[PDB]
Amino acid sequence: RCPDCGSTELVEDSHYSQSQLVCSDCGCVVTEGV
Amino acid sequence: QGRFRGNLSGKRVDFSGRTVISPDPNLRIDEVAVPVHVAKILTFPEKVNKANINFLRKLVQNGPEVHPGANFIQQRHTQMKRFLKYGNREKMAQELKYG
Amino acid sequence: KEQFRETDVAKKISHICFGMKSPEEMRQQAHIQVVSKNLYSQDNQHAP
Amino acid sequence: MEVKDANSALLSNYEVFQLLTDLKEQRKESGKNKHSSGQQNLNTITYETLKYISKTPCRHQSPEIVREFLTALKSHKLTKAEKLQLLNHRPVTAVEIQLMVEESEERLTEEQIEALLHTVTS
Amino acid sequence: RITTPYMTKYERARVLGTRALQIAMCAPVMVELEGETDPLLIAMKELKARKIPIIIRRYLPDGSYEDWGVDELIIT
Amino acid sequence: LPDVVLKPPPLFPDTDYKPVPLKTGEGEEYMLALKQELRETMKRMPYFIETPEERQDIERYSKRYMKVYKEEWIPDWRRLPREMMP
Amino acid sequence: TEGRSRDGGLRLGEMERDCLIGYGASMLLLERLMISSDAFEVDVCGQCGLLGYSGWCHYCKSSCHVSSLRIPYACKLLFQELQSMNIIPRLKLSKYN
Amino acid sequence: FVLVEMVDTVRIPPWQFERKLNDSIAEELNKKLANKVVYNVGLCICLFDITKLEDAYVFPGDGASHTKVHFRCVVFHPFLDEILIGKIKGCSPEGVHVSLGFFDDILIPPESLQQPAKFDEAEQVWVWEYGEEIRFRVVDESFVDTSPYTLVGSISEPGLGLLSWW
Amino acid sequence: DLMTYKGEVLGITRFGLAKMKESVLMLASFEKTADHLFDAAYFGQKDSVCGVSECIIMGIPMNIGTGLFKLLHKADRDPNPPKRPLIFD
Amino acid sequence: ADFDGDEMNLHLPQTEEAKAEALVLMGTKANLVTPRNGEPLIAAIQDFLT
RNA sequence: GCUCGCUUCG
Ligand SMILES: Nc1ncnc2c1ncn2[C@@H]1O[C@H](COP(=O)(O)OP(=O)(O)OP(=O)(O)O)C[C@H]1O
Ligand SMILES: [Mg+2]
Ligand SMILES: [Zn+2]
Repeated sequence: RCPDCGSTELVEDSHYSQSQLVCSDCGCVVTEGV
Repeated sequence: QGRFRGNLSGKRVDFSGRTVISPDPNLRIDEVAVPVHVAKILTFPEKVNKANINFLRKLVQNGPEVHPGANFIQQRHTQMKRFLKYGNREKMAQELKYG
Repeated sequence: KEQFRETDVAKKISHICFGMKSPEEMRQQAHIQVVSKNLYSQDNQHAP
Repeated sequence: MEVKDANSALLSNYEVFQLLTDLKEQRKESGKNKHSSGQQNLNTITYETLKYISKTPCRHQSPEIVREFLTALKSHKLTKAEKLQLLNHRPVTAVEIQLMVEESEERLTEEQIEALLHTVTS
Repeated sequence: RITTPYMTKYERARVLGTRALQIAMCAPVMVELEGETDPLLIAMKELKARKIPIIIRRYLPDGSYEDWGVDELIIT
Repeated sequence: LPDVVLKPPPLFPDTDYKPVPLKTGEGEEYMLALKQELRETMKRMPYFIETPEERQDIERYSKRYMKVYKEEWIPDWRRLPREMMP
Repeated sequence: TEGRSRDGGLRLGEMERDCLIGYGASMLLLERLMISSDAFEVDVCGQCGLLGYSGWCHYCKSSCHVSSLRIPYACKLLFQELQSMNIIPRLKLSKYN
Repeated sequence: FVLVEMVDTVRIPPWQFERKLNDSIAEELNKKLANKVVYNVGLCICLFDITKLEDAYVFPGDGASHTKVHFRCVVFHPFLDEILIGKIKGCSPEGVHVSLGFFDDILIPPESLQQPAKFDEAEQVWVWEYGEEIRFRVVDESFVDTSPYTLVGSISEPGLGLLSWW
Repeated sequence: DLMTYKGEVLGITRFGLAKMKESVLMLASFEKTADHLFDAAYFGQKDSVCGVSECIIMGIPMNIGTGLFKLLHKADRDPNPPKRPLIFD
Repeated sequence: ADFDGDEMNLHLPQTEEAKAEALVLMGTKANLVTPRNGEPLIAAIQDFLT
C-alpha cells in the first residue's frame, strides 16, 4: 500500500534506468534503487 | 583499480554527461551549448526563496515534459521526494513553501 | 522529567591514529564466531 | 555542551521570580508563531514556575530589602544556606526557625530568635 | 593590516558562494534585486554594491589572525 | 574429514583435572590472617594517600565536627631531593 | 557504474582532481568527490575511535561517545578493509570550531 | 535553584539574520534547555544571562552562523539539606507522591522515619494524626539511551511539629 | 627549492617522496600501499589531515585554495553583553 | 580538440558555493592565459586568422 | 551482477 494515500496501485515504473516502485495515484515513491 | 587510485583519488560521479562536440562560432567564449535531451536529465536543486518563487512555480507547472521545468520536489518538513510526472502539478505549485 | 542529550554535533576528524588489535580486542569488537566452513543450507532455499 | 560549574553561585527565589517576569513580558512583547510551535515546553515551565513562586510569599520583595536582610544577618555569623532558606521561606513563626531550620543547637540562644523574627518581618 | 589590501579571487569565490547559499536559504537582500531569480547574480550584485555582511578572517601560518571587511577590501 | 560444527565451542570448556586443594596448617592460616591485618592497617596508614575530595557544596557549622583529622608523616628532606618539598 | 549500457556516470580521474587542486576550488572538489559521488553518514565512537552503527558502539558497549560524521563511502570501505588487515585506524574526533 | 555556567555552539539559520544576534541566541538556548535535566546538574529552568559571546563563524557546510556562547542558566538542584513546600499529587502504599507546585512530579518521600504510625492503605491516607514540607536528602541521576525520570531525589519529613497542620 | 629544502637533493621517486612527506595516507596512495600501511600500524604513527590528499580522502575541504582562511558574519550583535546583577551574592 | 569525433564530459555542480567557485576561479574570461608562461591560449584559430 | 580478453574511439 502507499504510505501517503493508502492506495494499493503500486506500479514498478523505471524512470531513465532507475528502478522505482511508485504509487500510481499520488506519485509517492515507495521504493527506489536496486 | 585499487581503492586509493580507483575509488579515493578518482571516483565516478552522477549528474554528468558525455557527448561528441561540434563547432558553433555564434556563441560566446564563456558559453557552451547543451542539448535539450541532456538538459532534461541533468537536474539542479534550487531552494525555494522569496525571489525565485514565481519562477519555480511556473517550472513545476510545466512539468518534466516541457524543457523549462523540474522533475522532483523535496518538501522542507518531510524529505519524501515527489515525482512531477504523476499527480496534479498545479496543486504542488500552489503549495510551494519556502525552503 | 526529560534528560538533556545533544542530538548532533558538528564533529570534525582531527587525525587518524593507526595501531593494532589484540585477540581479546578482536573478540570484543566482533559480534559472532564463525565456525562453519559451509556457506548455504541444504534446503532448496539455500539460506545462509 | 559541558558545564563549567554546577554550583557557581546560589540565588534566592526573588531573582528567579524577576527573571521569570522579565522573560514572560519579553515573550508576550515578542511572540513568534514558529518559534513557539517549535518548543512549547518553554512557555509551560516558565508559567508554572512563576505560578509556584507567586503561591510563595516571594512577592513584595526588592533588591534593597534583600541587601538589608543580608547585612542584618551578617552579624549573626549564620551560614549562607541558613540565610538563603530564611529568605526563601520568610518565617513568620518562631517554630520554623526553632525546629525546621537546621543547626538549631547552640545557635538559637533563646534570645537571637526575637531579633531574627524582627529582621525577617521588616 | 600587513597583508595585501586587494581581495584575492579565492576570497571572491568563497564569499560569493557563501552569500549565494545564504540567499538561497531565505536570507534578507540588501540591494533590492530587480527580477533576479539566480542567487549567484544577487550575490554578485551585493558584492559590486559592497553590501555583503561578511568579514574575512585571514589566518597567518603561525596562528595569528586579522579581520578584513568586504567593503574595506579592494575589488577588481 | 572433520565434521562441521553448528554452534561455537563453549566459552568455558570443562576439564577433568581440578586444582589441588590448598595446603593446611597453622602457618598458612596465620599468614592469611596477617595478610588481612596488613590490608586493614595499611589503608589507614598515612602512606596510603587517598584521592583529594573536591567541589564542596556549601560551608556549614558542622564542618568542624565532620572535619577529617589524621596525623601526617614528615618526610626526611635530607635524603629526598629538594624538588619534592611542598 | 562504468558503462553507458550499464547507465554509468562519468569519472573524475586523478588528473581532473589535479586540475581542480590547481584551480584552488576546494568546495567544488568536495562537492564532486564527496557529496555527489559517495556521501554517507557513519557513527564513530569518540572513546575507542572505532565505527559504530545506529548510534551505538558494540566495542565499548555504550552510546554516549558515539557521534555522526560525514564521509565518502569508499573511505569507510577502506577503514573496514584495514581493520580486517589488523591495521586499525582509530579516529579522534573533535568539534569543527 | 543555582546558576550553572555553560558553553554552547549555537547554530542560527540565515533567515534569522535580520534579528539581533543576542536575542536569537537567548531564544535558541532557551528552546534547547527548557524542561530538560542535565546529568549531574539538575533540571534547567531557563537562561539567566549571556556572559561571553565570541566571533560568529560560517562553515563551508550548512552555511548558517555558528557562535560559541558562554552563558549562565538557572537550574533546580537542592544542596542535600534544602527545605521545600510541595503538594501531595498522589500517594502509594510504599510512599507518598508529593509534587512541587506545577514544577515536577518526581518527589518520592520514603515513609520510614516518621513517628511509628506510618502506613499507606491505598486510600490516599497520608498519616494518622498524633502545604506539605519537604527536606531533600540526596540527589540521583540516571541515563536514558542504552540500546541501538533521571531525577527523583529522597525526601525527609522529620518530627517537625507542624502546629499549623498536625 | 622543494628538492633542496632538507639539505639534500631528494628525488620525486617514492623514496624521496617518503623522505620529504610525512602523511601516511599520501605515501600509501602513491606507491607501496601495504608496506607503508603495515609500517605505520607498527610505528603507531598518527597522521593528521593537514595535507591535501588526506583532505580529499576523508571528504573535508582542503587547506589550500579557498579553504586557507575563514569567514565571519557581520551580524548585528554586542560582544560581552551587560550581565544581570546578583542580589543574593 | 579538433572536432573529429572528440567526446567531452559535462558536469553540473549541485551546490551554490561550488557553482560560484567554478564561475569565479574557472571562468573562461578569467583563464585566458596559461599559468606556465602567461601566453594567451584562448585566441583566434584557423579560418579566423585567414 | 563480478572478472578477464578482444576490439574501437580522441
Ligand atoms: N592515448 C592517448 N592519450 C591521450 N590523448 C589522446 C590519445 N589518443 C588520442 N588522443 C587525443 O587525440 C589527439 C591526438 O591528435 P594528434 O596526434 O595531434 O593528431 P593526429 O592523430 O596525428 O592527426 P594527423 O595524423 O596529424 O592528421 C590529442 C589527444 O587529446
Ligand atoms: Mg580529436
Ligand atoms: Zn567505543
